[PDB]
Amino acid sequence: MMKVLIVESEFLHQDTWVGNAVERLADALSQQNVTVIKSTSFDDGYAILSANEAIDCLMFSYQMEQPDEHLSVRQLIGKLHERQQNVPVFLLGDREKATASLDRDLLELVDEFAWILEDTADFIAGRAVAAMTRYRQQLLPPLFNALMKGGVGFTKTPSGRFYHDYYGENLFRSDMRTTLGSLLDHTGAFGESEKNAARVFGADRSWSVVVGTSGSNRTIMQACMTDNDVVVLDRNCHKSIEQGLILTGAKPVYMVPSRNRYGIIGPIYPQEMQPETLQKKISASPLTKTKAGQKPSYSVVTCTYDGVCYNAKEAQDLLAKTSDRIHFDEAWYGYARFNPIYCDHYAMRGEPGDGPTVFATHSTHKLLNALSQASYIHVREGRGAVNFSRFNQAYMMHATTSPLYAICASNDVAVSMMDGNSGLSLTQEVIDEAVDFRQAMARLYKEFTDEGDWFFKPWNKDVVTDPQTGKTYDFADAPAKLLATDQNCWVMRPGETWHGFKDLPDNWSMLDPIKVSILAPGMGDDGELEASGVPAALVTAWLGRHGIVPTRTTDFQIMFLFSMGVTRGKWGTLINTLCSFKHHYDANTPLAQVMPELVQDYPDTYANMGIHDLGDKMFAWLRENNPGARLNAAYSTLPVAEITPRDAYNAIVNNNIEMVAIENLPGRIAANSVIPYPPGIPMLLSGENFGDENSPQVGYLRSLQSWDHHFPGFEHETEGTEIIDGVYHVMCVKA
Amino acid sequence: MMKVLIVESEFLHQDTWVGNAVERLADALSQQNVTVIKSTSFDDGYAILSANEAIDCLMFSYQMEQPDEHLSVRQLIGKLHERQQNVPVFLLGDREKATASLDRDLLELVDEFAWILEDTADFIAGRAVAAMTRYRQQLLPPLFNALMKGGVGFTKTPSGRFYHDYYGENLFRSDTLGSLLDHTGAFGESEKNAARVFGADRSWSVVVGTSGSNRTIMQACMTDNDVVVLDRNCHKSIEQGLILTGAKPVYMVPSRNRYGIIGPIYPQEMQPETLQKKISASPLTKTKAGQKPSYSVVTCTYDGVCYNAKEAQDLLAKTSDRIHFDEAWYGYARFNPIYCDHYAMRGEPGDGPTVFATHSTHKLLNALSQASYIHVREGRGAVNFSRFNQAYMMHATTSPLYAICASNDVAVSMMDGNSGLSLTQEVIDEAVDFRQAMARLYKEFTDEGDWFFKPWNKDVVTDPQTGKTYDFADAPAKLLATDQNCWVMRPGETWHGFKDLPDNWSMLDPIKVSILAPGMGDDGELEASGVPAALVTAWLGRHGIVPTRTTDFQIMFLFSMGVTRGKWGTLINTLCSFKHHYDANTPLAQVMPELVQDYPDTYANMGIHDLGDKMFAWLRENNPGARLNAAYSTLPVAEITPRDAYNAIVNNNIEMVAIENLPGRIAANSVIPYPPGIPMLLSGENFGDENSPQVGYLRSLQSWDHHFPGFEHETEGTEIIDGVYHVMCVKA
Amino acid sequence: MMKVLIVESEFLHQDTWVGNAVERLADALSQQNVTVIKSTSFDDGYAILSANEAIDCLMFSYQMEQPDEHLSVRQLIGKLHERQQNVPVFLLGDREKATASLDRDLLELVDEFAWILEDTADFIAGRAVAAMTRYRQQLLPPLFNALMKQGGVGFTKTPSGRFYHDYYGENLFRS
Repeated sequence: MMKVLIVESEFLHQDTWVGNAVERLADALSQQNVTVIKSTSFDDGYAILSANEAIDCLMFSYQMEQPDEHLSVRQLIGKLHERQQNVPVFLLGDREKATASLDRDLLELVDEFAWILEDTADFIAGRAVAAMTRYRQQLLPPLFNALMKGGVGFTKTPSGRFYHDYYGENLFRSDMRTTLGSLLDHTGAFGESEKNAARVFGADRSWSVVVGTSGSNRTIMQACMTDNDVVVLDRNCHKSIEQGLILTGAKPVYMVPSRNRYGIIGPIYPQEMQPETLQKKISASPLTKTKAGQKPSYSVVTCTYDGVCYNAKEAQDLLAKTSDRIHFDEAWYGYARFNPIYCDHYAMRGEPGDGPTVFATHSTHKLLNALSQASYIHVREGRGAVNFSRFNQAYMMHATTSPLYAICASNDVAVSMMDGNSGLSLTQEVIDEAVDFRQAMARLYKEFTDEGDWFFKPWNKDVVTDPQTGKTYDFADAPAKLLATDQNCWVMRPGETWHGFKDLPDNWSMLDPIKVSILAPGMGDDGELEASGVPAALVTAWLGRHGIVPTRTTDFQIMFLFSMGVTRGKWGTLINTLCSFKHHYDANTPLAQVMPELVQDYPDTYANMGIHDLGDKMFAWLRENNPGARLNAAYSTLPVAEITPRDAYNAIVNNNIEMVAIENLPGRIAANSVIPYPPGIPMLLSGENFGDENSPQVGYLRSLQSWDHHFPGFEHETEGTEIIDGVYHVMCVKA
Repeated sequence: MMKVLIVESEFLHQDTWVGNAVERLADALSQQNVTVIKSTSFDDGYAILSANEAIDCLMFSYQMEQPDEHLSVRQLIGKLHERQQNVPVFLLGDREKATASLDRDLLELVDEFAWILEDTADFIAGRAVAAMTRYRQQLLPPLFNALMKGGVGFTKTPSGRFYHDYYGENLFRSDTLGSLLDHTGAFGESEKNAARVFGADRSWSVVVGTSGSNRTIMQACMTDNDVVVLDRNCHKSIEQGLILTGAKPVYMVPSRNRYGIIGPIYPQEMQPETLQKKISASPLTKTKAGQKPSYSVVTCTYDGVCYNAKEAQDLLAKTSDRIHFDEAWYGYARFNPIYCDHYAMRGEPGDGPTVFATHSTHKLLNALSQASYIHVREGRGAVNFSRFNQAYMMHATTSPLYAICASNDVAVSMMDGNSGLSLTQEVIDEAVDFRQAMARLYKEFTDEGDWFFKPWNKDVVTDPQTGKTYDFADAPAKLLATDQNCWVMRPGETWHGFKDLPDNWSMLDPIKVSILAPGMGDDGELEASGVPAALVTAWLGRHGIVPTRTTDFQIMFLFSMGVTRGKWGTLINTLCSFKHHYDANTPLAQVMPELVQDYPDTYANMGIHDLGDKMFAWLRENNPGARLNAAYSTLPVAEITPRDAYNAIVNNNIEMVAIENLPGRIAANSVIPYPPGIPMLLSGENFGDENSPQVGYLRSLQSWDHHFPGFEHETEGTEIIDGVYHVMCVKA
Repeated sequence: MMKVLIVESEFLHQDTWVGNAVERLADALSQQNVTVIKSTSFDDGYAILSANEAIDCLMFSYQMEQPDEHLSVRQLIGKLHERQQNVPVFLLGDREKATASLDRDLLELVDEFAWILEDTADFIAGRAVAAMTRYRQQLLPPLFNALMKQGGVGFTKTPSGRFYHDYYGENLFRS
């Protein structure tokens, strides 16, 4: 049903006959089954649109004398088109004045003229209904629009009827080609949607995927390499990127990213991407030795989970020297293109036209807000390009013959949301909120700090600079519009303490504002632990009881993910919970009260204790066992790659497999990848060797286990590891 | 909100004070926010339950004197528990009579006693509400139940809000409970439960369809060093596994019949000695001869041919320790006794060879698209959890959509217990009514010297109880919908048309209703005149009916659990209206306007009959049915592995070769023409000689396309360039 | 059933569009089966809380310019927490001004921020319902809370017993 917002100007209430004429009109619209929303000020109308009140037509009266009004009109209409881009705007005006004002500027604002003191109400109403109808027909994107033109089996059982009524009949009514087209064939509206997605996301062609970025990654890899090829891999890679290695059987070489003192993974340095460096890696590795000097057929780089953004323009030019195919796993980073703060720090920059072949991979569900399993493969065709016929064989490989339309439709509307003005407005809203939160957290931190007290501080720049004025601000004191706009407020520059990446070159990295990492006290700037501190594991647990589960957690880092799904002002809850923690920490309130579920489980360990007592005991273990250094030891230098991930997986199929305990891991080959959290990237991949008797990888695992035993209920998650009889085991190859 | 059906017995209306007491009760329930459905006869109550009125409690009055009533009660309660299995049944009765009758039989029927002329209405109401609450807690299956205890981002744009409101907030709202990939918590409980229901040792819930399921199984069962035994009639996804694994295939060739319908792989083809011969003969496997194959796959056919899976398994067990049945179109089989012994997961699990069963839950169990199950019976050469989950994760997604997994969970619940039998029986019953109705019409027309469509099924059946013999049309419906032998393909029988098919091997699925247009003689040669199915399929298409399968004379209609009762009448009504226009030869301008507008030169001043004759004439002349058999009777020579062939695509050793230059060339991708709709060539196989039957069959398919525009054959693995058939090939 | 007190600041009546936005919010809450109590002055809101009107959430608008208001806010919220100690307090405010004021003192008063001229009414309503739910779950003391999760029936069988039963109420026996 159709919806009209009428805004009566404040400047014409003086003239009561205008309001009467508007009422006659409002009446005429209601008579044609149109919902009318009356509004009595530009301020009120602005606020209604500032909420998300979806209208199909805006009407407004307009005196056209006061300049305060002229502006208020520009603001209102400007506001409408931020997210309601093509809503028809009717001017309810004076014929003489409007006529005289008529110029290009006015016609960009106003779509249609209705002279309200001089025309039949029913005629204007009719014109509006007509304009609202064209708006509606033009609104929806190709695929979802097509789908607007049977769940019966479920209704025959009670449990099935409950399910049916819960999820709704339309979800099933979206099942089946025939006029609409097929996904796998990429025809009809499915084809139109992809052609459209490519336009919006700045690609030559796009491939709609319904098996997630996992499926997308595997698909790209399938098209770009065989077992005869060498490939250059970001060590910080998705599980699915290893999966491709196993299916393809290609020969890998890894680029090792930097870390910092808080345990946060930083970027791969340019030195590591140099042709000469990669060629040395290739000749050194057992897997690639025999294929030295061969041109690698594929290259992959990951935005980091913690929000580190590469200068993709420079990164691409470095990798282009070595490989003709460069794949950026932009799973957490689909929005990048649609806000200028990320300028140059994503794959699909500007308009396509032609360089190397560049792939970009988005998980639409993650941060673009869409149905789970929704993903896109975006392609810029260049050197070593794979055409449709060839690539579609790789696509079909990892697809399903009957995909769920509801997911594909969610991909189509997600495109529409980033297209045009909506994209900028949505991305800006989330940045704005993340900034407000960061700033609020920084101000609290100074308040406590200044008073000789502790608190959590946000991980971001210490000091920023306004370019237009030259003026310098502490983060807390900065203007919000600066931080939410100026990219240089987030670029990681050399000599800066905050980011903590030793010898990071200039104009390479950048912090993503919406990936708000927060730091508990305990880690000194020098890299060694402070006198006392608050371990994050304890905070994460407290947050957990209050229905808040952070994305990442290191020893001192807690990362909160701001997305487009976040409502305005909700970050206040994060602060409120963080403050209530501090209060209980300072008070050392008994665990019986603050964490009852834990004491009930392990009474022997956490008996007659308080929340501060545990914090101190955890922080004590941290000093003694020194895990941060052990982490770096295990990741600084890669384990020796003895066989290919494929060969290692094939050992599983042939049953050359053995569950090896932690203490007998040295000298053994891992059958599956091993990924400890932290840092949450692979320590070992399939086919790599755990190493010496005094190995750092096995070492880091030992400390992780030691933590688990000392602090029950706070056990580390580790993929590739099965805990048997209270002991860490890993599936290994049989010697 | 809660819902009660009260059935006032017909035998107690005589006693008006009973009805008053029931009214007092109905009132008490309404006062506790309970929807009451009053019913005044066992017949009416039976009919309400015979519909699908979901109730949470049944109450009924009961005189307990007349035996006509005693039965009517058994029928009513029996009906309730068909699909509403655990609904609490309240007896609104007389204390003295009920007491005296009380035995085991009564207590199976009645769950709870309420003496209505002797008890406070509010107390009974309370007891009911309590019983309904306990019923509700027990109702839902593990995962979906757990999910009953945020789409906001979409609301910020108008196009997004429209999408959000259309699909509903709960779909997004579904994004302690456990993880799928870890197989923990309620996800784990659901799978353990699914295994129980479907008769497996363990089950794996899949969210990438049977394509993903098939690829997963194959990943766990073979490497490039292995030999594998493949049903030639296989899913595209089974070839995909071959390419990913790099294993060395050998194919089992199924039979066809005169109508072009794919029949079963004969036992002779599954014999160890036959398979060992195939292995030694093939270029891909020659070097691995005498090696024990690590995997074996057999497909229920699309057209409804069901294997005797017990016998088939025992034959394949001799050769391989892993046997995989692709039961994608066939998940229901287990839950109706008419399919007895003709599916993988027979009886209870306990231990033989390791057997896989693959279901597409969305296809015929009725569920969200992409829903699939891998069912496993662990035996010899079994793959344990740790090992298999690595193969599972290989073809999974890190964030799966809960709505799909939940649909898998409730789909299990629907086949579990009584509901499964009742649902499967409903669809069989409907399919039978349709088949019989179609057979009777055919006799009516035939007898009067006229033509019509006949159903593809047995000509004559036999009642075992009586010995008596019936023509299909004349048979009792109860017999056809129950007795398996009415569907078993036996030797010497004309109807099924599979030359030399052994006894007790195959069986026609009742719900896979194939229908036959006239034109094909029993002898295998074409008749004087006929009606080609392509023309009928088109007419059906215009009336919003798109058949699953279509050969030259076969049109197949798929009866499912989603089908409403009696809807087959529409199929007949449309088929009759076609016949009318065919006999009348009404102009194509009227009956098929879209076609004449598109290709006026070809279909000018023509009628529907005229086209039929022209199509049937082409059929006699070009003789495509024989050309089909030529191309499929003998397999093409396998020059390289599908993996090697796919790798040519990656390395760009690729060339789009036109139909005429195909001889001697290797196919880069599989080539699947419809009909028959199974692979003629797979990746890495050679099109063959200068006078090759495969390239031949393609030429005739192309010839048809050119002669009859708008009726073009669909062929996967083929690109039509400049009006010519091309296929992607390897570069010599 | 849940209960919200909304206090429209006296210092923002001058701006009529604020009151409209509050009305849109009040409407959204009512639609989610929440009893709304509107109040048009800090004095009135203070007086309602000064009585013993049991609410599950306090919302208020706030100009944040006059110091007379800053105090009136402190008094109101201070009053709430005298006996309604953990009731969640929503600030219906301006993003820019609130942000700039944000310190430890404010966060002791205000539990949650809702920017009313810039956010969907239904979202705020939802957040309130959520906050009111956690408040309710946290409210009652251990024993009495547990007790909220033959039954006085025997009494109903005699008239004198039914009278007694209805007088003292079913829950007394139910315990």
